[PDB]
Amino acid sequence: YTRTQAQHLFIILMECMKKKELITVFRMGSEGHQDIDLAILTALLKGANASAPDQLSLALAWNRVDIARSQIFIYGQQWPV
Amino acid sequence: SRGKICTIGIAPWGIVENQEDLIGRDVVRPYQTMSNPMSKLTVLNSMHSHFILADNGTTGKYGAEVKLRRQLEKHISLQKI
Repeated sequence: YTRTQAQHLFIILMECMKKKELITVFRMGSEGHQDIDLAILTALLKGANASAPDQLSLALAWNRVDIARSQIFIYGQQWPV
Repeated sequence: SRGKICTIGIAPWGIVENQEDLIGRDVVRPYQTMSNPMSKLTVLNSMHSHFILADNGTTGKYGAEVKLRRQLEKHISLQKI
Protein backbone atom coordinates (compact mmCIF):
# COMPACT_ATOMS: atom_id res chain seq x y z
CA TYR A 1 0.00 0.00 0.00
CA THR A 2 2.96 2.32 0.68
CA ARG A 3 6.71 2.10 -0.03
CA THR A 4 7.02 -1.26 1.79
CA GLN A 5 8.76 -1.27 5.17
CA ALA A 6 11.36 1.03 3.60
CA GLN A 7 9.07 3.91 4.57
CA HIS A 8 6.19 3.49 7.01
CA LEU A 9 3.74 5.63 8.97
CA PHE A 10 3.93 3.20 11.89
CA ILE A 11 5.52 5.67 14.34
CA ILE A 12 2.89 8.35 13.68
CA LEU A 13 0.12 5.73 13.86
CA MET A 14 1.49 4.56 17.22
CA GLU A 15 1.56 8.17 18.43
CA CYS A 16 -2.09 8.55 17.40
CA MET A 17 -2.92 5.30 19.22
CA LYS A 18 -1.10 6.74 22.23
CA LYS A 19 -3.51 9.69 21.94
CA LYS A 20 -6.47 7.32 21.44
CA GLU A 21 -8.58 8.94 24.19
CA LEU A 22 -10.61 10.90 21.62
CA ILE A 23 -11.00 8.14 19.01
CA THR A 24 -14.53 6.85 18.48
CA VAL A 25 -15.04 3.90 16.13
CA PHE A 26 -18.30 2.84 14.50
CA ARG A 27 -19.01 -0.79 13.62
CA MET A 28 -22.34 -2.42 12.79
CA GLY A 29 -23.49 -5.12 15.20
CA SER A 30 -20.18 -5.50 17.02
CA GLU A 31 -20.58 -2.42 19.22
CA GLY A 32 -23.25 -0.02 20.42
CA HIS A 33 -24.18 3.40 19.04
CA GLN A 34 -25.37 1.86 15.77
CA ASP A 35 -26.79 5.26 14.78
CA ILE A 36 -24.19 7.63 13.34
CA ASP A 37 -26.02 10.75 14.56
CA LEU A 38 -25.93 9.20 18.03
CA ALA A 39 -22.23 8.35 17.65
CA ILE A 40 -21.13 11.64 16.06
CA LEU A 41 -22.83 13.67 18.81
CA THR A 42 -21.54 11.66 21.78
CA ALA A 43 -17.98 12.51 20.72
CA LEU A 44 -18.46 16.26 21.22
CA LEU A 45 -19.79 15.83 24.76
CA LYS A 46 -17.20 13.25 25.82
CA GLY A 47 -14.12 14.85 24.26
CA ALA A 48 -14.79 18.42 25.38
CA ASN A 49 -13.59 17.56 28.92
CA ALA A 50 -16.36 19.82 30.21
CA SER A 51 -18.42 19.58 33.37
CA ALA A 52 -22.04 18.46 33.48
CA PRO A 53 -23.68 21.94 33.23
CA ASP A 54 -21.63 22.76 30.13
CA GLN A 55 -22.74 19.59 28.34
CA LEU A 56 -26.30 20.26 29.50
CA SER A 57 -26.15 23.71 27.91
CA LEU A 58 -24.80 22.07 24.75
CA ALA A 59 -27.75 19.66 24.70
CA LEU A 60 -30.14 22.59 25.23
CA ALA A 61 -28.56 24.37 22.26
CA TRP A 62 -28.80 21.30 20.02
CA ASN A 63 -32.42 20.54 21.07
CA ARG A 64 -31.62 16.84 21.51
CA VAL A 65 -33.35 15.57 24.64
CA ASP A 66 -32.66 11.83 24.30
CA ILE A 67 -28.88 12.31 24.49
CA ALA A 68 -29.09 14.38 27.67
CA ARG A 69 -31.54 11.77 28.98
CA SER A 70 -29.26 8.77 28.36
CA GLN A 71 -25.80 10.36 28.74
CA ILE A 72 -25.94 13.47 30.93
CA PHE A 73 -28.67 12.45 33.40
CA ILE A 74 -27.24 9.22 34.79
CA TYR A 75 -26.15 8.20 38.27
CA GLY A 76 -23.47 10.25 40.00
CA GLN A 77 -23.21 13.65 38.32
CA GLN A 78 -22.98 16.06 41.30
CA TRP A 79 -24.26 19.26 39.72
CA PRO A 80 -22.97 22.49 41.29
CA VAL A 81 -25.27 24.73 43.29
CA SER B 1 -52.24 2.27 35.17
CA ARG B 2 -54.89 3.16 37.73
CA GLY B 3 -55.09 1.95 41.32
CA LYS B 4 -52.79 2.41 44.28
CA ILE B 5 -50.37 0.09 46.08
CA CYS B 6 -50.25 0.41 49.87
CA THR B 7 -46.47 0.55 50.02
CA ILE B 8 -45.30 0.85 53.64
CA GLY B 9 -41.77 2.08 54.21
CA ILE B 10 -40.21 1.52 57.63
CA ALA B 11 -37.02 3.57 57.90
CA PRO B 12 -34.61 4.67 60.62
CA TRP B 13 -35.36 8.25 61.61
CA GLY B 14 -31.72 9.25 61.98
CA ILE B 15 -30.86 9.01 58.27
CA VAL B 16 -33.42 11.40 56.78
CA GLU B 17 -31.97 14.48 55.11
CA ASN B 18 -34.30 16.84 57.02
CA GLN B 19 -34.81 16.31 60.74
CA GLU B 20 -36.64 19.62 60.46
CA ASP B 21 -39.42 20.21 57.89
CA LEU B 22 -41.13 17.20 59.50
CA ILE B 23 -41.81 18.34 63.09
CA GLY B 24 -45.24 19.76 62.20
CA ARG B 25 -48.01 17.62 63.65
CA ASP B 26 -51.31 16.85 61.86
CA VAL B 27 -50.35 19.28 59.07
CA VAL B 28 -49.04 18.99 55.52
CA ARG B 29 -45.28 19.53 55.18
CA PRO B 30 -43.48 20.12 51.85
CA TYR B 31 -40.40 18.00 51.26
CA GLN B 32 -37.60 18.32 48.71
CA THR B 33 -36.67 15.41 46.45
CA MET B 34 -33.36 16.61 44.97
CA SER B 35 -30.50 14.55 46.42
CA ASN B 36 -27.02 15.97 47.10
CA PRO B 37 -24.02 13.78 48.01
CA MET B 38 -22.25 16.10 50.48
CA SER B 39 -24.89 15.69 53.22
CA LYS B 40 -23.84 12.09 54.08
CA LEU B 41 -27.56 11.30 54.39
CA THR B 42 -30.33 9.97 52.16
CA VAL B 43 -33.70 11.49 51.31
CA LEU B 44 -36.94 9.58 51.72
CA ASN B 45 -37.86 7.77 48.51
CA SER B 46 -40.97 9.34 47.03
CA MET B 47 -44.27 7.62 46.11
CA HIS B 48 -44.17 5.44 49.23
CA SER B 49 -47.73 5.91 50.42
CA HIS B 50 -46.94 5.31 54.11
CA PHE B 51 -43.80 5.96 56.16
CA ILE B 52 -42.80 4.69 59.60
CA LEU B 53 -39.76 6.43 61.09
CA ALA B 54 -38.07 4.57 63.95
CA ASP B 55 -35.59 6.31 66.25
CA ASN B 56 -33.44 5.29 69.20
CA GLY B 57 -31.73 8.65 69.75
CA THR B 58 -28.83 8.11 67.33
CA THR B 59 -28.23 10.02 64.10
CA GLY B 60 -26.52 8.68 60.99
CA LYS B 61 -26.40 4.98 61.89
CA TYR B 62 -28.46 2.04 60.65
CA GLY B 63 -29.76 -0.94 62.61
CA ALA B 64 -32.42 1.06 64.47
CA GLU B 65 -35.45 -0.60 62.83
CA VAL B 66 -34.63 -4.24 62.01
CA LYS B 67 -35.99 -5.41 65.37
CA LEU B 68 -39.13 -3.31 64.94
CA ARG B 69 -39.71 -4.50 61.37
CA ARG B 70 -39.20 -8.15 62.30
CA GLN B 71 -41.56 -7.90 65.28
CA LEU B 72 -44.19 -6.15 63.14
CA GLU B 73 -43.93 -8.88 60.48
CA LYS B 74 -44.27 -11.58 63.14
CA HIS B 75 -47.32 -9.89 64.66
CA ILE B 76 -48.94 -9.47 61.24
CA SER B 77 -48.32 -13.16 60.54
CA LEU B 78 -50.33 -13.95 63.69
CA GLN B 79 -53.30 -11.88 62.49
CA LYS B 80 -56.33 -13.74 61.16
CA ILE B 81 -57.37 -13.31 57.52
